[PDB]
Amino acid sequence: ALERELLVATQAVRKASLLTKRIQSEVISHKDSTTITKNDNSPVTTGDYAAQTIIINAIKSNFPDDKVVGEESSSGLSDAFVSGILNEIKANDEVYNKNYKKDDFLFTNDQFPLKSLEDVRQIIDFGNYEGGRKGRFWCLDPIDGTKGFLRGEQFAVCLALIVDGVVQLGCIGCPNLVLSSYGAQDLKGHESFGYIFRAVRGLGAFYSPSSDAESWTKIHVRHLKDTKDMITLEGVEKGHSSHDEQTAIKNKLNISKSLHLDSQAKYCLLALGLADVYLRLPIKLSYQEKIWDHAAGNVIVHEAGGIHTDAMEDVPLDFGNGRTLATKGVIASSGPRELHDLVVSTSCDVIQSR
Ligand SMILES: Nc1ncnc2c1ncn2[C@@H]1O[C@H](COP(=O)(O)O)[C@@H](OP(=O)(O)O)[C@H]1O
Ligand SMILES: [Ca+2]
Ligand SMILES: [Mg+2]
Repeated sequence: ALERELLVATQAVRKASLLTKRIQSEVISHKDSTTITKNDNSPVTTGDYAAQTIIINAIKSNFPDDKVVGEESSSGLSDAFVSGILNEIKANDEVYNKNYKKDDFLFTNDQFPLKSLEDVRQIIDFGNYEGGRKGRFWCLDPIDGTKGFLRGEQFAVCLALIVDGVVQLGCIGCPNLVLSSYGAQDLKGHESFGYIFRAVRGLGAFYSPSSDAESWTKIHVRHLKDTKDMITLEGVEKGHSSHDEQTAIKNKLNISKSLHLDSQAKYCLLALGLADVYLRLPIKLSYQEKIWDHAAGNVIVHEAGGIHTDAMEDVPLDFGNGRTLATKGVIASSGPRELHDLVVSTSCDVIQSR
């Protein structure tokens, strides 16, 4: 099961990973024309939109009826802005097809040719599904960690398939990820556009350099015995999680090592066995996490042998509630259960002591 879906997800993420790697420096340099502010003041760039367009167009060319929950919308974009999205797509195609073309795989077809400004708008807006409890849908964050992208640091291209509220398939491109930065080994070909991580429920978790994406290496969480030796994974942006409460947890558990980076690349490092505990405590309890921020990681961490819950109740995440998660915060770990429950119960106690 899901063999065709896995191929499509992988190639879609692969092409978008090249585009976003290549753009990163020009967006930052031209970040007066390439960057828009959304209704919540968060940034969105030509890259986010271009990645969403490539990925949804590939999904639709292969699965015409499929539903997609994608973060971005084309509403209000000018023709000038949309022509820039199209240009970046076609510029990337010219590099990608010389070098990385996959035989017998289509990114576009007769019904979804991706030729005009109007095609771009239509494809972006196929991401307007609201999710829910029954049936099959794709879940897409075209650039997870846009603030990291803009900082020239880490970001991820994230695609998942949800069926009956459960994540069945996940694929995360980490285009700027260099494992030696974390003291670990890099694989042949990693330098051009990073790594892809993927998993299908029941079938294990794997990775490959993005430029390869043909030879897959199986991954698994590690198992350290004492928390004193462990490493946390946390975000960089102080407004996205409660860093001081995370520090309280670390101190209580005698953890003295942490890696800060943007995006679901954090789940990939956990699944690879390079750290032990992902912490994302909520600053404001009114916030509802978006499914696209966690869905691909959920199945990858599970298939790598880890555990994924909220930050307070210690319950599984429920991906059948619409666009958002109803629980508060997120914690993932290598397990075992006893370790995971120690962490989440500490998190609960810290939050309740406010
Ligand atoms: N107040 C908040 N609490 C939790 N997450 C937030 C937040 N405000 C924005 N975010 C989200 O944080 C997601 C993952 O964060 P991080 O990279 O820090 O781990 C982001 O990727 P986007 O670039 O898609 O927004 C973003 O949706
Ligand atoms: Ca995003
Ligand atoms: Mg995000």
